[PDB]
Parts: sequence; structure tokens; C-alpha cells
Amino acid sequence: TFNKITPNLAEFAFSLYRQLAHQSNSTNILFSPVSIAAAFAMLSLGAKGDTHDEILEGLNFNLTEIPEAQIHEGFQELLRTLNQSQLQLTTGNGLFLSEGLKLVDKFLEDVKKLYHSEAFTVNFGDTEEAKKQINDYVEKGTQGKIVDLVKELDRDTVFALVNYIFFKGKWERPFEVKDTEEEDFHVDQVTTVKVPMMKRLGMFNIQHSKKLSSWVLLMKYLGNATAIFFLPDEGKLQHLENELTHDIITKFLENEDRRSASLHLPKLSITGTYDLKSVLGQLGITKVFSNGADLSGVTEEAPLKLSKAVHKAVLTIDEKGTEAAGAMFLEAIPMSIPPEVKFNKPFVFLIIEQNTKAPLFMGRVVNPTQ
Repeated sequence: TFNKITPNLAEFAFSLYRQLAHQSNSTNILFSPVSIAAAFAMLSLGAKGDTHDEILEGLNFNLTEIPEAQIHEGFQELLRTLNQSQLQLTTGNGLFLSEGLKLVDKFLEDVKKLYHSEAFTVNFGDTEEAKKQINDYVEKGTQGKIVDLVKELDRDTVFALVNYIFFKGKWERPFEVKDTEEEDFHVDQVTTVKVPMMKRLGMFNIQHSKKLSSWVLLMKYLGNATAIFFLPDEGKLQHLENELTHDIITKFLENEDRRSASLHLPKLSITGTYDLKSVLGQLGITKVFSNGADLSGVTEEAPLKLSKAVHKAVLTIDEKGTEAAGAMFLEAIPMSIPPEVKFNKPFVFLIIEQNTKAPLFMGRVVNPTQ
């Protein structure tokens, strides 16, 4: 029912998330476990030795157990599913290599075949123009959604990696725009701010979890994906974050039971931008960014390290995700008081690709206006 690497990606998702959440309980979090992991597993094709092994271990692959071919086969199938589609996910990874380097052909080939990805040569002698060309690539690829991604380069940069994802999904069962109104969002136990709040009375895949002390909502998107939202009980955000597991999430995803509920969900447009050298360094991925990097799969003659690595994720949630008329359907709603479930205080979510079950996004909203 799942890709061989899905459990690893879930662990990586939680490792990275918990790292961000450990530092700050006031920040929104948004990133793609999948896009980041695929960017580094792609990179590992050009790496050898400890350089190579740290990357894959830092992505939660135990190399004593999982053969490398299974890793790359895993990613190749997952990325194929994302490029095939009503989902209209946009994800891209660009490698930007000094045009003075003699590049190994097999690497350029592998980056194409396995990772459906792009390698470019640039003149890092002109720092500003290199930055422009990198940022124009990302801008072009996001049809303008992501601008000025890279703000600066080290003067000694010879290799940069930029990884982006943008998604605005379309609910299978959408909200009515007429019902969206400004509501309070409880940023803390004594403070609110106003946000646009969508609402619907409907038959939802929704339940309360005593294990997680949270409400758990699953909503399907058109195309191959599902959003799962977790609404912690009062004072239980940290508990929620600590108790998530792959096996718990999998059991939610397996449940198809629906019950009536009055759902309030904010209309969101949120982003996360991360320096991957910093964030993956804390996960143990260090050598590839250091002078001792073994990237002889990329270039044989010359020293090479990854100078710059950036991720940016953008997610939009709204009523429909499209101007198009939806498929018409009727839900039978019982004559009984539905629970009111309001995503009007900090919550956690994941977005899951349905064929593979892989975690396309993981995030937290603590303030929709940050």
C-alpha cells in the first residue's frame, strides 16, 4: 500500500519538525519532507564515503538495513507520481555548479533519470549575476510565486542547491465562499487576532484522539493527496507534537468513517524558508558542506563542497482552489447536533500523497497572519 521509503520520510519529517519546534513555540512551520529528502538523496549520487553516508543517514535511512538502490528507486517512483495530474503541485530542485568545473557525465545523467531534475552551470565569479540567475530559475519555475529566494552567496561559492515547493489544492468537497467570515484566532490563551475563517456543515472524516489529546481531521484533495489536521486540546500542543508517529498517522489514513460536524478552517497562505546547511547540519548532515566533502561523483579533479542550500515551501488553503464549477454531490446530514470543530488556535498538519503515502508537507500554524 506504500512506497518502501515512506516510513523513512515520515521519520525525517518528524526529525526536522521537532528540531524547528524545539527552538520556538511561536513560529509557523512549513516544509516538504519529500522535496528536501529527494534533493539530498539526489545529491548523494555525486558523493562518496562518509560524505555520502551522513546524507542518507541524516534523512533517516539506516544503511545497514535498506539497500541504496531501494532508496533511489523509491524516490524515482514518488517523484514520477508528482509530475505525472489534478494536484498541480509545483516542486523543483536546481543544482548550480561553477562553470569552471569538469562535471562527471553520469551524475548529470542520474540527476535527470532518477530525480527528474535540473543541473546548471553558472559563473560564480559574478556573485550578483549568479544570484539573479538562481532566483530567476525559481521565480520562473513558480510562475512568479517565489521571488528573491536567495539573498546572498558566500564569495567562495562554487555549488548551490535551491529546492522549492508550491501547492494550492482543490478540495474534493469544497467550502462555499459565501460562508467565509472573519473570526478570532487564539494565538495564546488570552489573545486573539482576526482571520478569514471558512466553514461548512458536512460529513467529515473527523474524530477525537485521546492518545494525541487532539481532534483529527482528514480532507481529500482532487488529485492524489490528503490533508490531515491535528487540533490539540487546551495546553496539549507540545504533547501532540511529541506523540505523533507513523503508525498513528497510518491508522487515521486507513479510517474512512465520516460523521457530521460544523467545521471552521482558516483560509491560509503560508510559507517556510530554511537554510538547509543550518537545519540539516543539526540533523548530522555536515561533511557535504565542509571543505572535506567527497563530491568526486560530481567532479573528479577539483575540490568541491556544497556552499549554499535553501528550501522554500508555500501552501495556500482556500475554499475551492479553483474558479471551475465542482462535481455536484449531496451529503446526507443527520438531524442531530454536530460537534463544532474550530481550527482557531495553533494546529499541526501534514499533507500526504495518496499512492505512496509519503509526506509532501508538514507544518504548524500558530498565527495565520505571521
